[PDB]
Amino acid sequence: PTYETMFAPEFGPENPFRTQQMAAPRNMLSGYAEPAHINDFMFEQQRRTFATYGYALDPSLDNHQVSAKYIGSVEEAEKNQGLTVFETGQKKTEKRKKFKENDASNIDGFLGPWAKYVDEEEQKELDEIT
Amino acid sequence: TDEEELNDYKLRKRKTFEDNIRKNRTVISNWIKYAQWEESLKEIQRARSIYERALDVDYRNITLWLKYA
Amino acid sequence: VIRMVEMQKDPMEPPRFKINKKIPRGPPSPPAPVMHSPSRKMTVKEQQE
Amino acid sequence: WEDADFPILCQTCLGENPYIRMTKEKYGKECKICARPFTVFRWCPGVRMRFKKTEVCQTCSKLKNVCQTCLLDLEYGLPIQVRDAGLSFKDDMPKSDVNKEYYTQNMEREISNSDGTRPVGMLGKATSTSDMLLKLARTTPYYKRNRPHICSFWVKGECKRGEECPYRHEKPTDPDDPRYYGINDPVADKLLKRASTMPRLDPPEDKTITTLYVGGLGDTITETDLRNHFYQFGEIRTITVVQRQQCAFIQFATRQAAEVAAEKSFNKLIVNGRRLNVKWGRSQAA
RNA sequence: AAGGUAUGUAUCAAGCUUACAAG
RNA sequence: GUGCUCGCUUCGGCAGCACAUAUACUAAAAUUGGAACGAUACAGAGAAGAUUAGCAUGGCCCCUGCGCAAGGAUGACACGCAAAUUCGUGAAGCG
Ligand SMILES: [Mg+2]
Ligand SMILES: [Mg+2]
Ligand SMILES: [Zn+2]
Ligand SMILES: [Zn+2]
Ligand SMILES: [Zn+2]
Repeated sequence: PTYETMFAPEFGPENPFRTQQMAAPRNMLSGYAEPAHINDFMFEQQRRTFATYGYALDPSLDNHQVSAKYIGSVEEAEKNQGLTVFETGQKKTEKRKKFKENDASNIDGFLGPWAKYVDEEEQKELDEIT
Repeated sequence: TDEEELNDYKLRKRKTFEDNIRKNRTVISNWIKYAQWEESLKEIQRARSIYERALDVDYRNITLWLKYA
Repeated sequence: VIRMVEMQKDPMEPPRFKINKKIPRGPPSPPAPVMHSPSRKMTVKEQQE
Repeated sequence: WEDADFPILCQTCLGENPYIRMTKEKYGKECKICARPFTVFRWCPGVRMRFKKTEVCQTCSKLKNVCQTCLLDLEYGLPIQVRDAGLSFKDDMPKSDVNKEYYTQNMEREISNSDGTRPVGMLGKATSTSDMLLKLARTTPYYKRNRPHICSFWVKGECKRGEECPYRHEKPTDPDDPRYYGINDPVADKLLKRASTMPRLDPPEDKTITTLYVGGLGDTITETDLRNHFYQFGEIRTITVVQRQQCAFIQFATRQAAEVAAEKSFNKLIVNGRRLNVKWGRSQAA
């Protein structure tokens, strides 16, 4: 196999008779679906990074042929300067103090991890809808 | 209720002919009489369907082809 | 990229779906041409035989 | 009766995460049209969102080029009859239980086993598109599709879960405006929305505006392009290509054909890849 | 245990079924 | 949250380590289509006289049964199409 064979472009006016979606490559009726063998842990880490903080690195192979950015909402990534969820962060801010009873001696007073937190007109419309 | 009796007539003859073809799928008198019955309705896109699935059961008879044509 | 796992099936479940359906048999393979020898007709007398 | 490998799934149903984890059964639920046992898939789109499993089989999605769970067009993100009226052909499918129903689904599956790539009959008329549907193809979709549906016991004010009620609260739905072809309730309002856009007012005279200030020629429109786009309309009385402003001046004899040009070009005549510039001419000897 | 007290239609709820797609 | 390490200077403040993303989310439903049985009223009962044993065949009809038994009124449902013989019309070809 040679690079010049597969990298050779296609002659033509690109056939703009079709729509954008039907001219686009596929194997499955919705996009070219193909297997993969990513590391489990870094998949889960950057997944949880996006799921919490709304940014992650982008997965690709041949989008621009160079892709090294972040995605989602961009500016909050550099607000935290690219930290993760498994890191003891630079500050301990907006924490929320629970009250603990971990003796197992008092009864109806022991709340271990089950501790409920220290924090603890529409019905006219609801009756007229029902 | 003229629409009711008209669609009753049509639905009873269609139900009769569909049960007749569903009993015997080999004698082709049923398909040609049912298909020309809908041809008597004079505006159809279903008697084409009756012949075009009437040759799935037996394409080797000349009568069905020349009558559909 | 997505992660696709397969959900566990508990081995205390009956069959779930009513496998009882019958539709008539569909359109078969569309017919190959037939190509006999030239078909003869006998007489009006041996056909009478 | 049916296995699968990966679902159809328009983009608004996947959610905002490129990294989603999704689970599959082997014969899951049934299709909600044809009762066929597909392979139900489930995932989490977003962190404030319900799971949105999988609603119809792969066959009943390949019939009408429809996504897998929200039942919208895979090319646009539009309902079904919007597409079929906007392509003026319905691609019929029966209504009853057997009467031609599972018969035609079985047989159209049997003649779809080869490709698995494109819809069965829509492929020929999904090319001649992008004129009447592209004006309403809402990109950057709203994710209110994925939000979890409204709980009871906030409706009755009883919900002991407090904050951790996962579903929603304080969204009382309204019982005035909420299948597969017709008829669907918000679609009538959306076709009234497309039939009743915001044009320029039609001025009180008798069709004197046969001239029009169409411009933004740049280097895209040429003289023979616009006068052969108007020659199918009909005959000119005077053309010019005034290139100081990159504009073109055409009229019609007895206005009517150029009338539909006024209907074709309210920032709408898209040839040569440009949103053309249109405002109203004189027709006033000025 | 079946082999006998027929079955076949037309209106009227619980049993069972999903708690979904949705401007 | 936790526990451990003075690890960095106050037991307190901090730093590091170990631990790493459950849920057909509901107690609901504005809910949903509602078929079976029972009631109601009809229809009523194979084989050219009458009473009748049955066993089959066909499939878009099922029930009971562990059924490649068996029974469900022979489980039900199964009907007038004559054809070739006379004659009319029309076509193709020939003399
Ligand atoms: Mg019998
Ligand atoms: Mg028997
Ligand atoms: Zn389906
Ligand atoms: Zn969707
Ligand atoms: Zn609630």
